[PDB]
Amino acid sequence: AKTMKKIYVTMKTLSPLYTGEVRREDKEAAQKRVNFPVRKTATNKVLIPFKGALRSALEIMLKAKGENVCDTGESRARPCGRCVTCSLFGSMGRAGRASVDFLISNDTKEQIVRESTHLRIERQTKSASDTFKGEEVIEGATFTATITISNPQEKDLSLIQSALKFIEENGIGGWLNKGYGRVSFEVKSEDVATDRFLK
Amino acid sequence: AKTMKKIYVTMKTLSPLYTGEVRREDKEAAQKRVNFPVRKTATNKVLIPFKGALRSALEIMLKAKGENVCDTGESRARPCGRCVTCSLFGSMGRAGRASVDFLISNDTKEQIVRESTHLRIERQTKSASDTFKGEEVIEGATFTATITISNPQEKDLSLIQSALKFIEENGIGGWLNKGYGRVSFEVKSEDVATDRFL
Amino acid sequence: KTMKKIYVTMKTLSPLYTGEVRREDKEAAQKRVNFPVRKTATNKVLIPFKGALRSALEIMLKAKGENVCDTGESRARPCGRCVTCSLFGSMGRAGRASVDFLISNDTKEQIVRESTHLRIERQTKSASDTFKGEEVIEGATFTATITISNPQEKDLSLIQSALKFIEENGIGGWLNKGYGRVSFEVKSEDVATDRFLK
Amino acid sequence: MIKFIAFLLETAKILIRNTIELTKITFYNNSVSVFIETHNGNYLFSGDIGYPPDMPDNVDYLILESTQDELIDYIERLKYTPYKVFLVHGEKEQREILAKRIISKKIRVELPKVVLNINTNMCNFASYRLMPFSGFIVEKDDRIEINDKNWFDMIWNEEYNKMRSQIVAEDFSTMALPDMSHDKIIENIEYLFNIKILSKNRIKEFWEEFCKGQKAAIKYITQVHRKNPNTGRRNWNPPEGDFTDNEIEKLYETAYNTLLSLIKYDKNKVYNILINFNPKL
Amino acid sequence: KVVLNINTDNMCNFASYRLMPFSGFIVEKRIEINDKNWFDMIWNEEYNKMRSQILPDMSHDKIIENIEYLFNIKILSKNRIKEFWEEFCKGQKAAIKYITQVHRKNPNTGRRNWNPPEGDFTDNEIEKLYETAYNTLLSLIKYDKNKVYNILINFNPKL
Amino acid sequence: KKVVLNINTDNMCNFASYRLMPFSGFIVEKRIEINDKNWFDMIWNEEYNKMRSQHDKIIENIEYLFNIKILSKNRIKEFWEEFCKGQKAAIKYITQVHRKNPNTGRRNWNPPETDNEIEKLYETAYNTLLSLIKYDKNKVYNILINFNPKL
Amino acid sequence: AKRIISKKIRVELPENYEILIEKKVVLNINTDNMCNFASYRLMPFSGFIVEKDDRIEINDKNWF
RNA sequence: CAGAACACCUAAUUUCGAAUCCAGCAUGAGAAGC
Ligand SMILES: [Zn+2]
Ligand SMILES: [Zn+2]
Ligand SMILES: [Zn+2]
Repeated sequence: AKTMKKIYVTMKTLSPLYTGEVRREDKEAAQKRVNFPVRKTATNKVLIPFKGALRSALEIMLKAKGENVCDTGESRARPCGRCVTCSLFGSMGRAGRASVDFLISNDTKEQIVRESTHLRIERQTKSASDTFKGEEVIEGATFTATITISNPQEKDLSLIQSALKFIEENGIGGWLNKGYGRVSFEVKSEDVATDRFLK
Repeated sequence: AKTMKKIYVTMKTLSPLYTGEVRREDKEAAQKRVNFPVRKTATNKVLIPFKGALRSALEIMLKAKGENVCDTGESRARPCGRCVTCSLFGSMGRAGRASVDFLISNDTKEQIVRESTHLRIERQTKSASDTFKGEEVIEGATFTATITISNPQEKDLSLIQSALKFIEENGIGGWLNKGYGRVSFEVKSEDVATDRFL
Repeated sequence: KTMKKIYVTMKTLSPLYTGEVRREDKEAAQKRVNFPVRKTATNKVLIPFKGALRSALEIMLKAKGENVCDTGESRARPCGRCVTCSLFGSMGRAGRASVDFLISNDTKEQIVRESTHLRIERQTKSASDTFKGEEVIEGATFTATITISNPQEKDLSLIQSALKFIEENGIGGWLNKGYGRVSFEVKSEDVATDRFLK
Repeated sequence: MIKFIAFLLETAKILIRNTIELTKITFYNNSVSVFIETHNGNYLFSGDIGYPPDMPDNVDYLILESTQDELIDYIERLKYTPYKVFLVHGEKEQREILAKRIISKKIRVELPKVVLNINTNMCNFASYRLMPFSGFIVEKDDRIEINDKNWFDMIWNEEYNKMRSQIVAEDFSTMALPDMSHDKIIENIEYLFNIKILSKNRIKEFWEEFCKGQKAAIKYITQVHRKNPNTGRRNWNPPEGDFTDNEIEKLYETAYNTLLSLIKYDKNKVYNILINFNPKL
Repeated sequence: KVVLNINTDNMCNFASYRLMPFSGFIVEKRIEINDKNWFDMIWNEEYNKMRSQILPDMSHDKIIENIEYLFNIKILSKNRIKEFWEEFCKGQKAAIKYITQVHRKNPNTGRRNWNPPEGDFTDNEIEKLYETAYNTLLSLIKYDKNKVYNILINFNPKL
Repeated sequence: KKVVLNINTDNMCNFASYRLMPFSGFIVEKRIEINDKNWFDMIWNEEYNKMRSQHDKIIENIEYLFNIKILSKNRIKEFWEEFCKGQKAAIKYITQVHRKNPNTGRRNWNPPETDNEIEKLYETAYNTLLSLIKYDKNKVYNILINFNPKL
Repeated sequence: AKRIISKKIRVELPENYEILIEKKVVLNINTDNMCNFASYRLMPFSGFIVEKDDRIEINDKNWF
């Protein structure tokens, strides 16, 4: 109501980072050169989705704790509107209090995105069957995001921080199984006034 | 009465921008090739509804200050016709002083509108349960809107800029929780004698 | 629920060469070295661990004789119904075991050296070709973890069997020349998925 | 920016030794010329020439006229030689013959919506540099851009896709579907309407594809019910409830059978069926 | 008068009215109605003038049967059918070049750029399935745009 | 065998010695006519339509609900329009606007100017006008004249 | 600086440091005969772009 | 008019850089003032 939580999230990259290009035209433009383009902006910056990773993290950990959280990851599954993640990230009735931005990079592709080569070793002759080139984000690349909770309760800090620690465990996006996407987060949280901008 | 405030707003997208397609025939024509088309003109330019964004921004921030501003957010609500948003954006008995133009882009669809691939991932299996396509307006795309205020007071400028910083913080359009619609505003204000066409 | 931490430590016992995959890192090192080592932008040496583990498990389990597909032939589609498909992934479910990369604990200066190799003419017994590469020295320590999301009973012993195959046969490139012989130390722990939830 | 007609000058919108300050305007004698100063320019409208005139103090632009030696004498003796001279008010061949001599003193001449090239080759044929090109002139509402047949190819293919996916073979035009009584249709569509497999969007889409003929409705219900070979996923909304996996399939089969059995009912009859569920149409 | 220069196959039946979705060029020549082919030929004719101044045949039912069979073994996926629609729509020389590109056995690796068949087949027959795929997708280029779209939207709707 | 064109032949380009215009077609067979998309949108609509061819207590309660705006001038006009239409349209109308949507939960009445009191006042509107749906039409006219001046 | 002022071209020293030069693009072809296909006011034209110093022009076959 | 710190010879070369799945649902269609 009168107050609102601002969570400035600074993410550093440790392993290589991949998030696939979602725009059709940008992707098909890049498939003349690279087979797995990094999700990039038109201002030449790296765009990573961040709301769904936080929601998936909090869903898995709250489900393992034993809380009454619906699973919105199942195919066309309706959120019930009474879970904690429904109050934070959203339900069908009401939107989420937390409005997570994309992880906008602090640099610009040509300093952080490199074109890499991955293969498929044939297991008995030890030769390369397939060879594919994919773009990735270097390690130490800095990404910025802000999580703006409109109506803060007390848990909305610690739940977001716990989900961020889960994203340090499993990775933020792309090929999480091959070791990509391992990142760290720093959190600067403040509770601003909603009427701050009114002079 | 003798003056109008003119607010030339140029807004540039710092994020992907989604607002929804409104026209039924345009939507159903583009519910086949894409599943969330963005709002277009028939001159193929992107429309964003701007008045409701400013009105919502001012109503949340003015209820935060404790001023006796009403709320036209709940279902079938009533403009009280006595607040400063009621004076600016209108009531049922009196019109709005601030006529707020649509956010008209300067580019067309092939320059700023890109189709996409949005997903829904199963939490346990880590596989894409759902796929759906949705158009978005690119980052760095810039839009114009002219807000014209008849009978200006002293504080219309400050409230409109404050609403624009709130729109920068929250976003404009749809999918605001996923990071869409975060923008930046530039404002060129000018005082006008209303008879400049004569 | 539970998830299994497998903290994996590699000590290099014979010079380790894995190849640089980044094009900008490789064609700017071509004036110096004809075979760069895979490095980070933090200048620590990266080794791909997953494919070595999965190749190991296909070779050993196919020799023992169970239904395990091959993911190594030309465009070899995984089946989804085997132990390797459950652990490391398929075209349906993802891999239950997330295998992090092998990043060295020391930066490039301590562990990467720039060596000279040759091709000797078999008749004249003279140097016929000469090329420079980069190798990770012996005793360099690389740290990974392996996380198993849905842990079954056999999974630690299966991963450690693949880690014994990689100790004997090797990891990286130039494997038949003696390059890449390693030793693994593994500390395992089972952790609950609600651990960061205070 | 000068617009030729006399001589208009758009900065103040004036159109052509004491100093009158409107845009610093000052009239020097021709033996008369006017020197105008603005932040974007130091223009000089000379008028005609007669022999020792009064050239201004930097004349960024010098708009002169002649119909020959005196023009060039005046082109020199002016401190800080102009960026571009303009050759007006004369015959074209004599203007070109003078202009060759202003090029020989290394000073540029010009003889009297924004348009954007989205082109990409060059040729050095004749005195001027060029690139032969056949293309398209689009006239957008604030730009005029130039394109080639690749862009026309892309919008032609978009028009072909948008016009092919717009008219089906036998829709709104004039057998072997299942059959089931009206009471079981009531019970099934009530049951499949409380849980969300048959929802108001799906009843409405059944209504449009039934109004477009029976075969359009059969095609729609088949492609809704068609299980994918790969994902094993049908285009129904999932039922809200415990239903574990097999009565999920029997329930989608119930939706398939109930809609397909409702197809051969009369159009007014399926209307009296559906409006209890979706009041709109 | 006015002359249509289009064969009127692929005419649907909207209610009691036969109907064709079509794109073309009004030519004030005989007021001719000309297709896109006309435009491509006349564009290239003016390109050559400007710059100057300075397939095997298969039956339709065999095409459906073979594309059916190659769809079931996933040699011809919908990614392939979609990109073949892009390269046929762009033109015919592009579709020839694309199909030769995916069928070219690379001399250094021995690999065709098709998708491998699903199921057990001998390597000679897997190669014959590849040569069959070359023959049908090359034979498809000899037809017009309309029958190519109508053939491949039964397999990739959206192509 | 004859051909007739039905699209404007006025706003057409000129290029490469042919006066040409890219145009979208809807070739009809009867002669062979070439129509645009306005004719096809027409026919699509007209085939659609073609298929689409087939006593003091009530005074006190209405005086209460006029002030908190639950019943309104449009509501009085349309409820009186249902009453002037008859009695079946009245029951259908108040059933339709009292119908709380099971998905959202919002009634079609105008909000009062708790949820229990909201439900009680909406039920008061139901029993008020459903009581008024059974009285004589003259009494409905004189009661509705007091609050809506036009009807 | 004094000698290059004597040659009558202008000097900006760094410690002692405003025309606009639009490299304009202009169309010299008929514009009236245009149609609509995909809500675009287009016209096929064939000609010659001529990159002249300080001005890119698009000139018809008549100019060439 | 700016960097500057026992012996040779070498330090190149060649393949691949693709293939596939999915692109669906669901809600809301009213008010009120003049
Ligand atoms: Zn929920
Ligand atoms: Zn108010
Ligand atoms: Zn398998």
